[PDB]
Amino acid sequence: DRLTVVKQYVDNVLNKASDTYHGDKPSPLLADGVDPRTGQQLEWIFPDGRRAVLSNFSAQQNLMRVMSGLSQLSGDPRYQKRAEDIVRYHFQNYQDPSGLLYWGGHRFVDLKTLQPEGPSEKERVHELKNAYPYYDLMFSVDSDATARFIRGFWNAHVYDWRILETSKHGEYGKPMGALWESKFEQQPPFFATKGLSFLNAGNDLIYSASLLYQHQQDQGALTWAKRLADQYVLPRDAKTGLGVYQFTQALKREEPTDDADTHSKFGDRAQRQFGPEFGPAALEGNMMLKGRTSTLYSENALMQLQLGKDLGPQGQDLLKWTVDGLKAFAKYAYNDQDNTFRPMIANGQDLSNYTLPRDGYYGKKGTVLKPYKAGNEFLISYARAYAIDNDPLLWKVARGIANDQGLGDIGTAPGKEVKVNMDTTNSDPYALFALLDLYHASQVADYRKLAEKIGDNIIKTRYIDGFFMASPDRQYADVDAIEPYALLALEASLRNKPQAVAPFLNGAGFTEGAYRMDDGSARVSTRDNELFLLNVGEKLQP
Ligand SMILES: O=C(O)[C@H]1O[C@H](O[C@@H]2[C@H](O)[C@@H](O)[C@@H](O[C@@H]3[C@H](O)[C@@H](O)[C@@H](O[C@@H]4[C@H](O)[C@@H](O)[C@@H](O[C@@H]5[C@H](O)[C@@H](O)[C@H](O)O[C@@H]5C(=O)O)O[C@@H]4C(=O)O)O[C@@H]3C(=O)O)O[C@@H]2C(=O)O)[C@H](O)[C@@H](O)[C@H]1O
Repeated sequence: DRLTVVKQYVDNVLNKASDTYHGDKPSPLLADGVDPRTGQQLEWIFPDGRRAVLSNFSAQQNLMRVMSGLSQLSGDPRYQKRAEDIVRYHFQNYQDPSGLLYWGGHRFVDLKTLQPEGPSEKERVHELKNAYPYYDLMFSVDSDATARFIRGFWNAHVYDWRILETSKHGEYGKPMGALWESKFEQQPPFFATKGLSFLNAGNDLIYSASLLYQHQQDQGALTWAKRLADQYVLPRDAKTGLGVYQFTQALKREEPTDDADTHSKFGDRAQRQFGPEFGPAALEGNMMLKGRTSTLYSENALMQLQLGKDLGPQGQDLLKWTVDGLKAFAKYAYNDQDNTFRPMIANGQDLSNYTLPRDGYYGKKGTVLKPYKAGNEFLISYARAYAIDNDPLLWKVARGIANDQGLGDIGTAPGKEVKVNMDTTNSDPYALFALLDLYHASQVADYRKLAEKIGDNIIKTRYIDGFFMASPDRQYADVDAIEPYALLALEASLRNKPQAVAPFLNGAGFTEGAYRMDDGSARVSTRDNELFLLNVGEKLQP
């Protein structure tokens, strides 16, 4: 029984991931990772060998949504209460005077000492990339502290409000500037700036300001949310409609001397590595490569489709921008013969099977850029876009992904010649989410019946030792796993209470810094993502 499984799972998290380091006076905070076999919590190793237990609240915002949803569907308020208590504790102890939290890519809390940590000593800064925190919960606990965070986030990460120069990181302890009252002057596409306007952090700026508007009716927040979203639309290629991952280019401060030194101070990294053969259109924002296209055509799309709907009449432009881009990506990059996307430049250039002729930001010389399989995160974004605009081009991508993923044939159109694979072994929570989206818009029973099968596969093959794991051999389970989130969304659908579970935007957290190896050496740019990929007996490789 799915709801019973999720309740048992969250009970297990609150037992095994809890603060066991302060006797009978524990904090409410949780460890990000737990070995489900032993209960060992995942640790970060600092240069002197001190071990901290990783508690990064930005990497727990799927769990927070799971706990809220579990309380809604079960009627047991203890999970909502604990999620609220964790939020309250972070505002009480881990929010600096500027409003920023000790979370994100380069800050976390040590569950043993309850001190904020900074694992990247050259980077003791605030960083959110495709995080999408559960601000709805935070506002219900403390609306002023949540608003202070969102304003402080923009205050630290907007380097120049006149031109909307943004940055993926921000400093703590900054005084508040003019914020939404700042004067703005729109600049031409790909103006040169120091700050890096990557859309993974831009996603979090747009989303947070939109939630501040939703909760506090802050019209300045909404104006700048829409303006920042527009910054990623204005530079899109005039002919293809593709792009963009960023809307500025790196300000060239020094002449480069080595291809393999990719510091942004030497200028746009794509223009260095691709400029000689491809010309001026080779800019970082225009590189439609694996990963970048997930941030653009999945994470940004999920958030903007939901925001566009929420805004009603004044969200129509946002919906058009978002769907137009997904159409362009399908038209140029999708290969329906083998369910791949072509690596591309946004001017329409195909980079399939291109061999890199020099070292650079996008790979060593000799690297071959290959078409890459379209994963289930794109099944979600194409399903949701089709619900808004019933375009057969969008359906073709959804149908190709589902077929490639072993789900069968979702039909030539919703409900037309459906032949789904009810014996599928697929256990991907992303596929479950996408099938619920196809079902919600079409009301075709077979899509939810297939979603039930995926849910049963998730329980059968990923519910292991009381936790959810991507493989039975993984060393650590992630308490932010989205398997239980998909299961709750399925239960909410079956119970005719879809609003019981927060909309899935595919956010996640990460932690990055130097990590100490057993020989005492420093492994720079280590990520907790890497720790969660280890199997039993495996260690991080240099
Ligand atoms: O595998 C993937 O594709 C990867 O894609 C995303 O991540 C990419 C990239 O892979 C990440 O490494 C990261 O890169 C950022 C910059 O592009 C990179 O050059 C590096 O930048 C550092 C500093 O972070 C940056 O602030 C600049 O710093 C200046 C100076 O060098 C520094 O010493 C000084 O203190 O501050 C200066 C300044 O403020 O300008 O430039 C530095 C440099 O070396 O150039 O690191 C950046 C970073 O950590 O954000 O993010 C990329 C991204 O697209 O976000 C994806 O997020 C990954 O998950 C993965 O998929």
